[PDB]
Amino acid sequence: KVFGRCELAAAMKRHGLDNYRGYSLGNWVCAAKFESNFNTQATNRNTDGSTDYGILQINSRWWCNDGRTPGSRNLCNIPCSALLSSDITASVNCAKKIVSDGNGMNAWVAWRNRCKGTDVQAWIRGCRL
Repeated sequence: KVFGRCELAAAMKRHGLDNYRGYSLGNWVCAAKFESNFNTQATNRNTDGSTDYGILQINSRWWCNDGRTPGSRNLCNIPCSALLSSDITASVNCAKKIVSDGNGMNAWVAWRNRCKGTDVQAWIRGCRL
């Protein structure tokens, strides 16, 4: 799914990420754009041997089973391609879980240093929710 500005976040709010663990929805609409720039299918090789899957670029290294990974943990107990599905609840529902181990949103590199330190509201301005 080619996700537009308006389209991704209207769902991330109906995906139950709005102010989840306090992180405002704009963190979710920015980090989605810096990990995958709203691409639901983009999957990238990690150098250590795992792969990044899902529009939230969720790393198969321990989160999911992609079947090409010795030393993978699947805490999210889903096959890695689910994260690729046109439905955001595949990605968003283990996104909560990643924040659900209490290590913040510092899990992601793109929010980590490219999405922090900014106006949060600026992704969600002029789009109705």
